[PDB]
Amino acid sequence: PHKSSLPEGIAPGTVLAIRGLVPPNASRFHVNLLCGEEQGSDAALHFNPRLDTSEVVFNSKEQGSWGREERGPGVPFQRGQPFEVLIIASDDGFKAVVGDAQYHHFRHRLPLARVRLVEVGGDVQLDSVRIF
Amino acid sequence: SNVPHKSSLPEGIAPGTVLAIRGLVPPNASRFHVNLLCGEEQGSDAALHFNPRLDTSEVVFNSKEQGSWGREERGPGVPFQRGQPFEVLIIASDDGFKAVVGDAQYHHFRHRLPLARVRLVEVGGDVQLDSVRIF
Ligand SMILES: OC[C@H]1O[C@@H](O[C@H]2[C@H](O)[C@@H](O)[C@H](O)O[C@@H]2CO)[C@H](O)[C@@H](O)[C@H]1O
Repeated sequence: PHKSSLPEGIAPGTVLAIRGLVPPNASRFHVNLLCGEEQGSDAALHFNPRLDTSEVVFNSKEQGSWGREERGPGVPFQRGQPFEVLIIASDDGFKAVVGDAQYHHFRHRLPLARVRLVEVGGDVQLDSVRIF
Repeated sequence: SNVPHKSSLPEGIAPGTVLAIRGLVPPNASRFHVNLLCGEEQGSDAALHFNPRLDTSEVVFNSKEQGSWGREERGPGVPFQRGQPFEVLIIASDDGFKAVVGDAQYHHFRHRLPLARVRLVEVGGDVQLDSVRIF
């Protein structure tokens, strides 16, 4: 599980840039923006491409319980295919950009000022992870 | 070559706006520019003038208000090469514009004009543009 600590937090204008490739037999992977380094920390954002169910799920997690799921359209990911993702923070929410096209806008549910860690988990091959 | 290139933003940009510019610096390039301007008319103020100079091996940053340029800032060396493709992000925050070149933070240009005045992106000079996208 690829971890990037952000002890000074993030603000509008933060860009998480991820490049990689969906393994040919992958089921699902996810990117979490978490509010602490401890296990079970709240998730300001959970971005969950799902190759098995042909879904992309966005959610938040508070005191261990998942919120209301949001879904983007279809699935701009393919097993065996490379991808490019941007998750961009603004004052209003997180903009998920896939393949050089705006994909979904997830409005803030928890305070952005609480985020302290980026975590990329699941079945994915990471070529590059950067926070600008 | 897709230059001169213009992207109108009549409603403006805000913190979290990302300008993504990909292209090739062609073999005999001297310099190119990315401008964030405050209107469509000629001589509009420049909130940001980003000026990679291949011929003098520097990158200049500046602003322009009422026809007058500010004091130039310079990044650390030229992260562009003649004959080489590039990817630039110009990222707006509450504090300024972050310039990212090829997967690394290159320079932070503090706002001199209010971000809320920007209404147009122009790209031109000695570059062969692949794409300009605003997220
Ligand atoms: O919603 C984020 C959270 O989802 C869990 O799976 C969902 C899924 O959409 C479906 O099986 C159904 O709605 O139930 C679950 C929510 O109760 C994942 O297991 C978890 O890791 C997160 O991705």
